[PDB]
Order: sequence, then structure tokens, then C-alpha cells
Amino acid sequence: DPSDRLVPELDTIVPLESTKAYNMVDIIHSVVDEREFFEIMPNYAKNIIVGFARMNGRTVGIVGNQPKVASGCLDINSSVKGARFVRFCDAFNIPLITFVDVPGFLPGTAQEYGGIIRHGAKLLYAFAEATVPKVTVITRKAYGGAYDVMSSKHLCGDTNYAWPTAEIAVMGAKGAVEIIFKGHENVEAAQAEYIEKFANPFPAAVRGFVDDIIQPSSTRARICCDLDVLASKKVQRPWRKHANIPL
Amino acid sequence: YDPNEKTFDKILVANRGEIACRVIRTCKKMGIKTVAIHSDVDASSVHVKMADEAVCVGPAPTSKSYLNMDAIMEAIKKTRAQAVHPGYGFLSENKEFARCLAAEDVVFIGPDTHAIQAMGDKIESKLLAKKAEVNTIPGFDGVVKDAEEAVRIAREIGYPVMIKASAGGGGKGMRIAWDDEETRDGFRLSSQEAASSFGDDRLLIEKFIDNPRHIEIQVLGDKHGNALWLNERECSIQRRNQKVVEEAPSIFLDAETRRAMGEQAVALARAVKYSSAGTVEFLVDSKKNFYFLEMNTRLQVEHPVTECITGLDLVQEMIRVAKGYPLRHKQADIRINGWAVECRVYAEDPYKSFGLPSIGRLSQYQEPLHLPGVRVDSGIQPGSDISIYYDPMISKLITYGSDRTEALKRMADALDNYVIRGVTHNIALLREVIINSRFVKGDISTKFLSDVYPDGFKGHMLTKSEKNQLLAIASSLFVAFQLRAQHFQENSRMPVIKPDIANWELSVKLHDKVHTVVASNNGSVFSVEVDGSKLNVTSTWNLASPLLSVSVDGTQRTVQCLSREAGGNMSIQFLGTVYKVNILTRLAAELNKFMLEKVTEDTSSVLRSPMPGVVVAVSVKPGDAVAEGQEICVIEAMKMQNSMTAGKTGTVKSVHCQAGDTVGEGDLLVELE
Amino acid sequence: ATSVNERIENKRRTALLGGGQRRIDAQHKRGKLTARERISLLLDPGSFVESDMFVEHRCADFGMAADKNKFPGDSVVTGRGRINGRLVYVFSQDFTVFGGSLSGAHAQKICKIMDQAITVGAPVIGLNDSGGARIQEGVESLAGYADIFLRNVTASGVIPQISLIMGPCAGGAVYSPALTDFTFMVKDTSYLFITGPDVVKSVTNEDVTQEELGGAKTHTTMSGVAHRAFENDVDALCNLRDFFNYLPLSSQDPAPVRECH
Ligand SMILES: CCC(=O)SCCNC(=O)CCNC(=O)[C@H](O)C(C)(C)COP(=O)(O)OP(=O)(O)OC[C@H]1O[C@@H](n2cnc3c(N)ncnc32)[C@H](O)[C@@H]1OP(=O)(O)O
Ligand SMILES: Nc1ncnc2c1ncn2[C@@H]1O[C@H](COP(=O)(O)OP(=O)(O)OP(=O)(O)O)[C@@H](O)[C@H]1O
Ligand SMILES: *C(=O)CCCC[C@@H]1SC[C@@H]2NC(=O)N[C@@H]21
Ligand SMILES: [Mg+2]
Repeated sequence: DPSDRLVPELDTIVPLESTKAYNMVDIIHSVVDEREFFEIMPNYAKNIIVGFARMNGRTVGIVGNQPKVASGCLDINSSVKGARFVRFCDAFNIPLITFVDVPGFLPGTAQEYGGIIRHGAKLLYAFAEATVPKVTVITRKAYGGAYDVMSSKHLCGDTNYAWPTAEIAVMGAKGAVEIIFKGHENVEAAQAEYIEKFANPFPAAVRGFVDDIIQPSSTRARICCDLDVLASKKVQRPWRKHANIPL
Repeated sequence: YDPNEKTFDKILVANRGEIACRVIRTCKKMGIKTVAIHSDVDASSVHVKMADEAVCVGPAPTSKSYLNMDAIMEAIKKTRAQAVHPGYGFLSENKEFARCLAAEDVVFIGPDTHAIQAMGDKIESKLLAKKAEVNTIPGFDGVVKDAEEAVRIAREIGYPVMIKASAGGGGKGMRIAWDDEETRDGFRLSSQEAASSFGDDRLLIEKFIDNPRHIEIQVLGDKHGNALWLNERECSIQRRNQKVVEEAPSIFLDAETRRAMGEQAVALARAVKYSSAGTVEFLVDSKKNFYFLEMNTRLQVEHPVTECITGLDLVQEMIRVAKGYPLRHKQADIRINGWAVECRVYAEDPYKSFGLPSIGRLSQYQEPLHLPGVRVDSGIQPGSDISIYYDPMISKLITYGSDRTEALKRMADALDNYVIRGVTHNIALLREVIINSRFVKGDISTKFLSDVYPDGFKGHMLTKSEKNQLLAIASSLFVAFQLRAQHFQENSRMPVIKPDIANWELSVKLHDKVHTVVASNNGSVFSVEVDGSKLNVTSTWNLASPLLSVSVDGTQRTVQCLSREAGGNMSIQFLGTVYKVNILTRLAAELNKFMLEKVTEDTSSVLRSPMPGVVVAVSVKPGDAVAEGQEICVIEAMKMQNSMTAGKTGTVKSVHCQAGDTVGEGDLLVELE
Repeated sequence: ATSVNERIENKRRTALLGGGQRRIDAQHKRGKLTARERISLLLDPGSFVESDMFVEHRCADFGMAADKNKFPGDSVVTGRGRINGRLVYVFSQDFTVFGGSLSGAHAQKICKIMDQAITVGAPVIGLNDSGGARIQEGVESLAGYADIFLRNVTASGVIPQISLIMGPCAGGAVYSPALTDFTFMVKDTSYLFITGPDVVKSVTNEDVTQEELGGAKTHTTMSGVAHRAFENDVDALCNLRDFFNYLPLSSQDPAPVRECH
């Protein structure tokens, strides 16, 4: 399987409308070598996907959001699953590849009573402490603190890419305009301006938060090359017996 | 392709799919700017990307996007297009659309409105053909009044009688009646069907031809009184009265019969004053007697196959005629050059009524454009999806050669080397038809699929040698994967000791049968011992390419590994048919005898949806019993309606499905007891 | 004759008042203290050294570049002090400036304090009172949150980290305290949730009070997020000093040994 194989089938896999959902497993199968993917916990916490695959013959760990289940929102079980998988991959020098399409965390009283904060911190810690090479691709959405939890550039990420349909923002347009334009009573133009100049990856690109805006059909060829140069990554951290994960 | 000649500089293609792509290609070769129309769903189609400009003309349904005349009109006015090509289907044979087009200033690539109106109904066409001195199917002119009318008409015109709808199309609204009771019940049934679907309630009574051959004659005319016949075409392999396999020359016709049919078609075209490209279809019995059956006033779907043997670009000729130029060819300039065969690759499952529409997204798509004598007409690219709103056609594959044998061999090779992953297709049926002994000999008819597969299509039946070759290839692939799994990079800390194994002893389960295989590897050559037979398999063993070419005892075979599991399950497309095998080691096979068989409960007690689509009619209530052949429900999808039977008799415990729903594939409908 | 000297005094007197006297009175009416009062209560008298007093936000969108939208300090007071003679680094979020929302300057000050603390090897104490991310900032607030999270994870197991929530914390402001070693809450005045009750009603279609959703009792009795809850601010700071007396300054130091009787 050539490392520069194009994947034109991913050019239109993301629907134009944000309400319609797609299967992230299709993208994962298209990107990896020979379309072979070993999924871990495929029937538990289905809003997130973790597994092992190969890129140019090298073992890689894959973490991704599943928009089909619960619109891709993060919850307690998915957070724990992804956190432990990421910790295992980091502990044994396995590179991590992340596909990000998340609108935030699942709301509700049950999640708050169950300690969603602790498990979200678990996942954020797992992505933050990883010293193995990590490559992140944003497909459609990355909203709020979840965008930080999903291996952003600012967590010592190595390479971050955004598809032309990516949307990196603090929150949705309606909440942002209702919290900013409290009494402007001019929502008709506020919606247009906000969706024109924020509902796109440009604010993240101009600040350098994403390395490039790439065509989906070149995703695989973009990742493999990165894995060629990040194989010798070495970082230094302060000494400690062990840290205190929020378990 | 002379660019000096002046033609319209803006043509709008009022169609979609492969025909739009073909028209755009021809216009681009002629230096003509194109304009494309599309719906919201077809926003990333091939034709919208390969054509200059694009206009969204409505939502997904055809009745609001491609049959919506108004949107087409504002698109034409905004784009200032000088010409419009309708292709086939949709509004191509709509007289009122042609009238509205010709109203303001727009020229129409196609026949005059009068010609379409003449060849719009199946009654007036018969009288006009009779007035044009063209052989016609015997029958009674005029609309049959009632049941007693039909039963007294049926007496004189043979024992078999054919009941047809005046406004019928797409192989619909037609029935065969043998006895008087059959005639009188079919009259009412077809009247109701025409009222429900066609909304015309006019019926035609005619003679039924036994074992007929459907022969088309392609005619080209201009606005100066010149008409030419571009040889014939054989279109006999049909299911649901829809063609799948076509041939440009006819192995059944000689020079004299071909000349007579062409002359009759030209006479009919002159009588109707045809001034575009069209086709005249005939039914021919065993005694080489041909009878006129319908005229198509548009471009035929199977036109490209007759382009290979004539060397003409039909779309270019249509455009030139629409401009006003006369024909630049004479009847003596038309000649047969070789042989050409065309197959329609559809997105349907051939194991269910010779094709059942299926939805999905195309993960992999590869055409065999590099194979000799291969042409592909497709509006499909990787990543395309198949919806329930349009025709399920994926591609048209055409192969030409010096004779029929070469064309058929190239067709088989192209079908073997053609990759579709994401949807179910009919390539198995297409490849099985072209290698059939009856088809190879040339003794075929319209009822070919119905008597070659009386119990439905089942796939390629392997012979002993073919089964041995398939088993050897599967075992060699399994051993190749196992050997590849042992190739790690050097560690220099814990060196890898490769397992030095000489013979791989395997148990291969195929269909319901177990075979003992002994495989050995010497470089790229595998020696395979299958049940007392020795075979040699040679290949490069590229485990990532979708197509794998192997040499078994000198015979070259192209196989596709569709899926593979660590448990031993493998799906291999071989000779066009997908076979599911299970490969285990001898120790694993011996230990598998202790495994308990898990409980599976189908027992034909649950009936799910045979295809996805929209439910139209339901006739089953919970608690009510059913019997064999009892109609359960009707689903409409991709231009066709299917109503399923019940199967074994029993009591319907519950009915999960409801009328007007959107039921997908593998969704429970009836839990009959 | 230059007005640079009077500018310094005006800027200091503006920074000391936070978001204005009216907002200080509004905070007092709610039963809460200001950030500087909390810092003064926490630390030994005459031991607080403040840093980045004149730092202001650099946002220039939605009219935030106006003079009335500029506050020195920018909703956070950061510095170093001593508790019973032992060095500690402290930051206190000021709710009177844009509701305590986190901006680029806020995150920069917090990151500077944590970096200096990890450089010298001293604990970090954070008084949290913030409404979340400043929406006008945009992705800058997300980047600041991510930087704070990265520094929290890096310093985990190196220096002790204590969090004390003294107000309504929402959005991404709830994840930094979760990464710290210990979390304390103030009864009836502190909250911790990711989404407010209005979003819960909009999505889940259920009615819940803010105290019910994220109050101190909820997180100290049936959630496992907080460790202790205290009656009010003064009691919380006294107990925080008492608890800080137990811990060592760094993981390189042995367990503290005090005089025993
Ligand atoms: C990365 C994660 C994110 O995107 S978090 C986005 C922020 N999420 C929110 O839900 C809005 C935050 N505010 C709130 O939830 C409530 O107002 C809470 C925190 C309960 C305040 O309660 P309360 O004690 O009654 O104070 P208040 O309602 O009178 O508000 C006072 C002023 O604070 C301001 N404020 C608060 N948060 C922000 C913020 N993120 N950005 C900008 N301003 C904020 C408010 O504008 C409010 O202004 P004003 O004085 O009422 O005019
Ligand atoms: N009189 C007949 N005798 C035998 N078969 C017949 C007769 N009339 C029609 N058929 C069968 O019906 C098929 C379709 O006929 P016909 O072309 O008239 O239908 P249609 O739906 O109008 O076609 P199209 O899709 O080309 O517009 C023929 O190919 C043939 O198999
Ligand atoms: C609908 O969206 C696709 C129409 C497909 C047309 C096919 S091919 C030519 C036949 N004539 C017709 O009206 N339907 C058939
Ligand atoms: Mg026909």
C-alpha cells in the first residue's frame, strides 16, 4: 500500500448541512493501510472510536468522534475509554492520530451528577501528557473546551490540519450572538456577519492554530509524511515519581 | 471535429448522470460552452464539475428538479444559453416542453413537436406506420371498449393476446392473456393500473409474438429531407422489460433483412418528417419476419455501441442538425466495422428478481480504461452516492473488436478488471450472460433470463477444475498473508526467529463442503495440493491492490479479495462471482469440532425489506393470516415498484411497517408466526 | 513636565478598584469578597508581591477596543506570598471585570505565575470565580484555556495545586480545578457545571436549579468532584491556610515535620 495513495472518496463525505451525520469509520478505513482497522470497545460508548491501525506499516493508535451516535458529543464513558486508550498508546511509543468532530459535552443532570468534569479532565490529561507524536485532523466541528480536549495545537500537538468544512469556534452562532449582542436587537445582520467571519477555519488558521487547510483527498499522504519526520521526536519534562491523574 | 464550422456557443444539458457527461464531452470536443443543471443532492456530481457553470433547479425529487420546467426556463434565461440538449428520459420526449422552448427563442436538439406527438401514443403510431407501408403487429385498430370487446377481438388474432397501455413506458402497463377469462380480468386490471399510474385508461389489444427478438434501427435525419439508417442493434437480454446487454451488429440478421428493415425505418422517418436522431424498434420471430414496435424520438441509451461499428459521434450529428446543417454522409458511406457489445452496470442485487435497487456510497471505484478495446460511459466517481430518486445506473461498458468472439472476450476481461466497492452491482449476472453457451452461439430471445434461470439468478456454477483453481488461489492468498505477517523490522534487542514451516496443512470450507489443502511456497510460486490434485499459482502477491492477477497452471485469472477476517472467513470475487470461503489450519479445524453451534432463529418467520425506499401500499393487518404468493407490501425506489410475497403460510403476529414510511435495507416488516 | 507619573497613579487606583465601586457593592451584596480581599486574607500580612498589574487585554473586536472596555489587571490578580513563612504562588479571578471571563491577558498572567512557581518549586493556589471564556476574544480564550491545562498537567506531581471555587464557574473554567490535586467549595455561593440550567432545559427538557445542578452540596455529597465545603469566604480561607500547613512545597522535599508536644 503506497503511502501517497489519494483518497478522493473523502472529498464529499462531510455533508454541507450541520444537522446531517456521517460515519467516521468510513474515513478511518479510507485513510489507513489496506483499510484494516482493529476497533477497541466497538459496542461500548459508541460516540467515540478508538483502535489500532497501520500507516506505512507502522502501528498507530486512532481516536475519533462519531457524529452518528449522540451527534458526536463527549460523555463519561467515551471520555474514560479514550483516555485509557491514549494513555496505553503513549506508554508504549505508539503514535496517535485524532479525527475531531465534536460540538461539546453531553448536557443533562445525569452527566453532572455522575461527575462528567472528572472524566473530561481524565481525557484532557491523557491527551496533554502524551509525548508520542500526535497528528490531529478536524473534519467538521470543534466547539468550546472540547476542542482543547481533542488534542489541539496548544497541548504540545505536533501537526494539526483542518478540512475546508472545519469550524473552530467558542460556541454556536446563536449563543455567541445572544451573549454578545444582548440588546443590539439586530440579529438579522448579526447572524450573517458571525457565520460569515467565524463559521469557518479562518480564525484558527490566521493565528496558526492549524498548520494548514488541506484537501480531504490528500489526508493520508499528509499523515504518512508527518509520521516519517516525527518518529524521532524527543521531549523533556520535569522529574517526578508520578503525576496525579484525576481518576 | 472541425472547429471552423460555426455552431451554438452555449448549450444547456437538461439531464443528469452519464448522458449529461457524454453530451458535455461532445460539446467540449466541439468547442461549445456548456451549462449544467442539478438538484441539491447532485451538487457534487461529475457533470456539474466537468461543465462550465451550474444551476440548482430544485430539491432532490425529479418532479421538482428535473421535471420542473419553470426552473429550467429561468436557468436558460439567466445563462443565456442558445441551445438545450435533453438527453434521454425526463423531458426529452415532452412535446409541451419543446413547444415552450421554441416559443421565446430557444432551439431544441431533438425532433419537432409534431413528430413527438405522432410517436407519443401507441395507437396513432400503428395507423401512421400502416400508412407508411411498414410491417405492423396484427391486431384491432382503435381503443377496446370493454371486456366483451376484448374477448371477441381475441378470437381472430391468435390464441395468445397482448394487452398494452397507450401511455405506457419503461416496460410497464403490459400483460399477456391466454384464455378468455384471462382477457376479461386483465382488461379491468390493466385499466386500473393505467388509471393509477399513467392516468390515461386507454388500452390496446394486439397479437403476441412467441420467442421474439428485439431489433433496433438507428435513424439520423435532418431538416432537408435526408434520412439514413445506421445499421441495426440487438437488444434482447432484458429483465422487467429493460435491456441490460446489447450488441451493435446482429448475429441473427443477414444483409437483405437488415437492408429491408433499414429501408422501412427510413420510410417511417420520412413519413413522420423526422429531423433528428431516433430509433425504430422491431420484433422478429424465428422465420425472420419483423413487425414494427414503437419509435423513440430521442437519443437511445445504447447508442454508443452503434458508434463503434460506424465511427460516428451521434451527439455531434444531432447538434449539427439542430444548427441547420445537412447530413454529410450518404447511405453508401455507412458500413459495419467489427463488432461491439455493451453492458449496463447497475446498482442492484442480481440475486433478487434479476436486480433490486440498492443504495450506498461508493468507497472505491475503478474502471478498466487501460484494457484493449474498452470504453466506459459513466457519471460516477469515487465518493459518489446512489439515492432513491434516480435511475440506479452506474455505468455503460462497451467493448469492440474485429468479430463477436474478440468483443466478448474483451467484455469478460473488462468485467473482471472493474472495481466497485460500496454498493451491490449486477456484474455477476452480466459476466454470466456473456459466457453462456446459448448467448455465445447466438440463439437468444427476449425471454432469455426467464428460462436460463427459472428459479432466479444463483451465480457462476464452478466446474471441478474451476473449483480446484479457486481453492488453490484462496489457500495461496491465505498463506501469503500469513507469511507477510512475519516480516518485522530489525529490533537489535530481541531478534525475530521466523517460523521455519515447510507445508501448510489447511481445511477449506466452501459452500457446504470441506477440502484438505497442502500448500508450499518457493519464492513467488505456490504449490497447492487440493484433494489429490496438484496446482501451481504464480503472482506478485501484492496484498494491497484491489485487483490480483494470478497464473494457475498457465491460466491467467483476475481475482478480488473483498474482505478478510482473522477467523478465516474470506470473500473472493472470482470469474465475476463472490464466493465465501473459510480457511483454517488442520489443528484449528480439528479443535473447532468441539465448538458449540450458536442459536440462530430465522425460520422464515421474519420478513424484512428486500430493498430500501418508500412504502406505497400495505395490505396486511396484524393477526390476519397469509398464504403463498400473498402480496405483503409495495415499495417504490429508483423509478421501480416492487411488492413482495409472503412465503410459507402463517399468521402475521405484527406489522412493524406502515404506509408512507421510509424503510431501509434489512428492516423488520412482518413477524409472521 | 510630563504626566507619566500621574498616569501611573491613576492606573494603580483604577486597577485596585477592579471593575468599579458599583460592581464591588454588587459583589458584596451577594455575600462574596473581592479578589484582593481574598488574597489579603489568604496570605501573611505584608507579604503579597503582585505581578502584571498593568496588563490589559488586546482584543479589538465588537467594540472591546474602547476606553470603557479596558481594565488594568484584566479580571485576575496574580502574585506570590507567604503562608506561615512558606512561599506560595496565588491567582484570584476578579468577577467584576467582564464577569471574570478568561481572555488572553488573564491566561497569560496565570501561565506566568505557574511557570515561575514550577521554576522555583512552590505550590499554586487558585481562587476561581469566572463565568467562562470571553466570547469576544474568540479562539484566543480557547488557546489560553489549553495553555493553562497543559501547565496544570505538566506540574502535576511536581508541585501541589489547590483550587478554591468561590463563585459561579461555567464552561471551560471547570476543567483546570479538576486537574488540580484538591478542590474546595464555598456553600451557597459557588457553582461548578459545564452547561447552565437554561441549556439543560432547552436540550434535555427538564427543570433544575443552578444550586441543584452545580452547588457545593451536589459536588461534595453525590458527585465526587469537590473535597470539602465551607460556610463562607473567611472560614474557607482560614481552613485553606490550615490545610496548606500540611503539604510540602515540592515533590523534591520530604513531608513537613512540625514541633510536637
Ligand atoms: C470554552 C467554554 C465556553 O465557551 S464558556 C461560555 C460562557 N457560558 C455561559 O453560559 C455564560 C456565562 N455566564 C453565566 O453562565 C451566568 O451569567 C453566571 C455565571 C451564572 C453569572 O451569574 P450571576 O452571579 O447572576 O452574574 P450575572 O448574571 O449578573 O453576570 C454579570 C456579568 O458577567 C458577564 N459575563 C459572564 N460570563 C461572561 C463571558 N464568558 N463573557 C463575557 N461576559 C460574561 C455577563 O456579560 C454579565 O454582564 P452584565 O453585568 O449582566 O451586563
Ligand atoms: N406484441 C408483443 N409481442 C411480444 N412481446 C411484446 C409485444 N409488445 C411488447 N412486447 C414486449 O415488451 C417489451 C417492451 O415493449 P415496448 O418497447 O413497446 O415498451 P415500452 O415500455 O414503451 O418501451 P421503452 O422503454 O423503449 O419506451 C418488448 O421488448 C417485448 O419484449
Ligand atoms: C430518472 O431520474 C432517470 C430516467 C432514466 C431513463 C431510462 S432510460 C430510457 C428509458 N426511457 C424512460 O423514460 N426511462 C428509461
Ligand atoms: Mg421499447
